[PDB]
Amino acid sequence: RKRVALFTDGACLGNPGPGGWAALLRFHAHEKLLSGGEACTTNNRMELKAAIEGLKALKEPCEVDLYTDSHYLKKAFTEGWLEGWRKRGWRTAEGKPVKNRDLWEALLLAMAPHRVRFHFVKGHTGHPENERVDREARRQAQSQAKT
Repeated sequence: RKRVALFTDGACLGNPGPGGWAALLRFHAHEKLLSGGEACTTNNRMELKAAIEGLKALKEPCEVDLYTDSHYLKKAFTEGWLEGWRKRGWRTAEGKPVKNRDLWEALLLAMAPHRVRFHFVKGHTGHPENERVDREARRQAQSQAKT
């Protein structure tokens, strides 16, 4: 292992809109921050695409501390929600195919090698490392196509 420190944030500017994410991998002694942005999307996908790319970029099964201000991620993981989607081939109990299921499995695949404890600290309750992500998420979202 070796305790990593995954800070995450995603920003979006419409519903849908252009958004960008960011993942910060606070290593033993050095950071590595990944940031992308899609043109038309949503907060939830941008907050989620953020958590997965963080994980993705770790070929070394480590203990992970993940962190997110995600309204949506905290929902899905704490309220029995996700365990259910899993079970039904990604289907709602009403009988429909859960929204954002491409990102949902994605994530699951990502966690795979590692042992991630999540940390739902409502945005900035976290460390200054919060600042970096936050800004780079915003930044990403602001430098796209407005289409």
